[PDB]
Amino acid sequence: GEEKLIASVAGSVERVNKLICVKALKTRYIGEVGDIVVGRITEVQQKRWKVETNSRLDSVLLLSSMNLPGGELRRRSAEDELAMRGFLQEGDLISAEVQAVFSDGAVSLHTRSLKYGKLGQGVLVQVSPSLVKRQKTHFHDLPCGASV
Amino acid sequence: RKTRLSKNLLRMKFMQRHWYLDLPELKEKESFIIEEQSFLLCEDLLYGRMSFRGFNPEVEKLMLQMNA
Amino acid sequence: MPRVKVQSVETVEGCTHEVALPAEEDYLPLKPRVGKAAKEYPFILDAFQREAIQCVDNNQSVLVSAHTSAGKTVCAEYAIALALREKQRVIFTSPIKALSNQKYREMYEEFQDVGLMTGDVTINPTASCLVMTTEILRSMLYRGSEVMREVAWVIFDEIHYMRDSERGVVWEETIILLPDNVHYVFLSATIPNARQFAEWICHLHKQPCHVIYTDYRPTPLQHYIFPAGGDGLHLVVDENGDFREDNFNTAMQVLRDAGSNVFKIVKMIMERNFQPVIIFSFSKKDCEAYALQMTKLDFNTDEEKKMVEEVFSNAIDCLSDEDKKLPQVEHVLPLLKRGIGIHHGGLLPILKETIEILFSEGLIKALFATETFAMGINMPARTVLFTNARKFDGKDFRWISSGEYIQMSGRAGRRGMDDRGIVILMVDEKMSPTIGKQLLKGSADPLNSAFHLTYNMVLNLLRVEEINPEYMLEKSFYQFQHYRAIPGVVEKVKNSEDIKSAKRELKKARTVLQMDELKCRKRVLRRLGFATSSDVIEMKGRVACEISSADELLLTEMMFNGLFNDLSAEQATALLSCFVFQENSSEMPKLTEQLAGPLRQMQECAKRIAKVSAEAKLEIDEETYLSSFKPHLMDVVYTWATGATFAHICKMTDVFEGSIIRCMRRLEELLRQMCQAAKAIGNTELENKFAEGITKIKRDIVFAASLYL
RNA sequence: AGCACCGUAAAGA
Repeated sequence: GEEKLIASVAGSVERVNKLICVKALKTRYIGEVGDIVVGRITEVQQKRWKVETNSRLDSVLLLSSMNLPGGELRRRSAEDELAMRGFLQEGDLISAEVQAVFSDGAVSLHTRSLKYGKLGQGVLVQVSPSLVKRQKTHFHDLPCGASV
Repeated sequence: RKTRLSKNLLRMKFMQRHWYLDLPELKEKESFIIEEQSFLLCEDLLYGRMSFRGFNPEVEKLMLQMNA
Repeated sequence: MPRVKVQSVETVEGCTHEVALPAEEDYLPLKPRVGKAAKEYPFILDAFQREAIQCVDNNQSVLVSAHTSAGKTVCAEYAIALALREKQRVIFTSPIKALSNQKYREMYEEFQDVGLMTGDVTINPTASCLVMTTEILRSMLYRGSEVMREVAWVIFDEIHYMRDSERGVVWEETIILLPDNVHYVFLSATIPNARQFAEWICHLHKQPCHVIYTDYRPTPLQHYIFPAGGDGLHLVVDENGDFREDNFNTAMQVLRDAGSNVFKIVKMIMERNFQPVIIFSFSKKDCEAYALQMTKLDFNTDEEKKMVEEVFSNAIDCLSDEDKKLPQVEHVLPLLKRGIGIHHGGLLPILKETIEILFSEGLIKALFATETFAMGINMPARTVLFTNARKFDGKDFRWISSGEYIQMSGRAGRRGMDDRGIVILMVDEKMSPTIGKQLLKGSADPLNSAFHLTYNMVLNLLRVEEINPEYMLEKSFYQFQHYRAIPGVVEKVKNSEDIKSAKRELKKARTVLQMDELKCRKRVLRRLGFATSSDVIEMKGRVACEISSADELLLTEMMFNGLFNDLSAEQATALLSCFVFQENSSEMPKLTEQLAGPLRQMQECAKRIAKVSAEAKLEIDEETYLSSFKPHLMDVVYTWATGATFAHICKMTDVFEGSIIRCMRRLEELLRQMCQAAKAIGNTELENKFAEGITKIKRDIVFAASLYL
């Protein structure tokens, strides 16, 4: 404003070599490009699945992305379009990683391998996304007798 | 020897550049009045887009063209 | 160490077939087809090809090492049709772009279901068959696009092109990234280490693989020598492979006695009816000057001349009225009238495709071409002549390598027409039987890998959680190729059963190489903000990963130090030309302050990067790294972006045109990438700026269409 | 092989 850099959000300022950014203390998950993610499904559209993350829009899992039973990879047809429901029910959970971020803000996510996909029974918690250190190997298997 | 081109070459793009019925009641008959909803057949009209002394001479040649 | 079990199969003379499989899976051989064939062929397939097809039918990956011109492309079409029969998708990796365009034209003529991807265009990407380069596939494997989960068949052409240094990383990395549930084909030339390659593919996919090898050939060759002024060709080896150095000794005697020539040789060739002929000269000025010398002769009728004019016009009508009025165009068209042609990486690609087509027809007999035809075309001839053995590659003015000699000799021999092919080699130096023998008859050079780690790789791998570089290094070829050299000191220790080497090479039998460079790369990335402690990415990393066409560390530093935020549209194009361009020129240009100043800030950032690299001891030099960025085309690009005429541009510099075209295409690619980077960080003025630069570049000819398309 | 650099002898005006 008027040749003046004015903050917009409450938090600490961070000055990389010449870039001035802010690191708020509470936000909703903005989409990165390799971040893993866990998601609860909300809708099943003719072409894809619509998933709910703590994001400012409705994340998207295209039918082309979801891995197939075993390694039976040929291509996607209408039969897959109809199994689109009987396998990934509305309300289920998926442990995926982001594929890309669109200009409208949404996040298209996929499933690189079989370590990802749909989840068993387990349990879940919803916390703020600014309370998990950005590091590697979010998939832990603890000696206590469980995994997270 | 050879005199003519080949086909694989000659395919490229830069190179190429019921039934019927007789109703005696209504066989040789024709409509005598027809419903129209156009003010053109009704009445003659000039070409919409025009111009006066300079603006878009393209429209001036269009005027010369369509208005005769 | 990698346990692996290799085996041979009992077949007939004509080829050799051998499998490589996991060290704990017994062998039950292939089985015949079931039902109709995917693609019936007009002729009968050799044992070679039918074995390849029998392998491809049972859904097993394969390697095929046989001289070109042996119908090596048949397995590809069979696999493609098989995949399009089972609803699968298939992919066809051809590194070159023009070769890819040719393969696309062919596959489209045939199957009607294909799609091309390449740095310049994109066609029918919703196609069961995807023809494209390999780096595209690398980016896909990284970003897990919607293809890897659909395609079941990959097919590689020119894996032997992996033996290079600057791109031998791509094929390896791509392979390491593919999933175990894939199948694919390798289409190589003669290589003796095929067994290692197969064992590698197996231990890497825990999958069985096949190997086909054969020296078979449909059109045997006859090699002759010409010494300077000898006026007589001396045989060395005959069709049957019988090498008779008696004539070779006589030729060497003629050499010793010797102490407007290639013209004489071509006159000989034509009086002999040996047309058409290919000419391999390892330069550009030589080809052009030989053409100038030989303009006098004419090897065509007048109707053929009229027809060449017709096709030439139908081709170059896609241009303007001025690019037509171009000195190369004019100063070449008569040479084409007369039946002699020239091709080197210094031309406009339009004329290049024109000449390649004309040669495929036969409207030109003698073609001066250095190494292009050697690799990425199927346009054989009746005879070939090597203007000289010497050449330049990398740094050394080395002799000719048997590998390249053979890659070119494979050209001669037109199936059906030519009962045989005539190779000839010009010589002007004492060359004893050892060098001449190991050159002519000597066997091919093995397939060694390069696998030099890179920034882009490390960063794009830091993005991911399941894959880490150390994995890559432990899965590469540079490592699997260092387990047959291990037995040496290991065998010495087994004898010793000295002990220092025992301890060391026992703790270094199944270990990793090239690690120090990795740790040093990491250190740099930390010092510069491209990562952090705990080995996790940082914003700079997610800005650099979008870049692959240049040095990205320095680009991101230029961003985050505020250079492009004060310049104009074109000046950025120029500062990027400073990176894409990598050739030297005679006269360094004189540049104005407005356009030079920024380059000084660029060099300062470069010097900073160089110091930070030296701190971690990357064995790097500063002057070279800094001077690896040639600004010799900044003014060229500026005037081009001002909306000028290519003729007003080819003059400012004593450089060929094709190099400028490559520069500008890479520049436009880099501009797309930089637009995406600015889109990532959050700025908008800068990305609009770069997009405007792009809109300024593409005018007439630098981005014309491929006549093959 | 080439292009450039340096010196060397010779001829004419």
